[PDB]
Amino acid sequence: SGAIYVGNYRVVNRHLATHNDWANLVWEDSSRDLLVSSTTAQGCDTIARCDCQTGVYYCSSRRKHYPVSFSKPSLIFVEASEYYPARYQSHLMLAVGHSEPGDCGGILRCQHGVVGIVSTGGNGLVGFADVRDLLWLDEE
Ligand SMILES: COc1ccc(C(F)(F)F)cc1CC(=O)N1CCS[C@@H](C(N)=O)C1
Ligand SMILES: [Zn+2]
Repeated sequence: SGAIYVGNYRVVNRHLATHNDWANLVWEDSSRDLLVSSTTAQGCDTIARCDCQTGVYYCSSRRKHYPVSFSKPSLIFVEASEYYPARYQSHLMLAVGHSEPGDCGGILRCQHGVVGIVSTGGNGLVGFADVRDLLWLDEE
């Protein structure tokens, strides 16, 4: 689990969105595994606006933050899970790192701010849904 809290937005994995998220929906995209809902309180996260390929992510199944090198956002074939059939996921970045299904939502960050959230995994790989192209997260 986990979310990004920027401005009056909450960014979560679409497959983990709650009823309150769907009832206060701003934007969702199943091909990216992302959903954004509106919040009453202002958040403290800032979004990175860069081309970094190195950063750090939070892994809840280890209680640890790990430094990683990650690929540029791309269209990647992801195997079937409990939440999606095997399909192509867009704007996904891959790295070598530990992940388990409940690690989705952990933040990936670089020197400029939040880059994305854990969305996929398996066999020593972790995939992150990028948010750096969503420029509207920075404005009301
Ligand atoms: C954090 O992800 C995992 C991590 C490890 C493994 C394992 F291979 F060990 F079974 C499997 C996963 C699950 C997975 O890839 N999912 C979770 C459901 S939503 C799906 C997607 N965004 O298409 C991504
Ligand atoms: Zn950066």
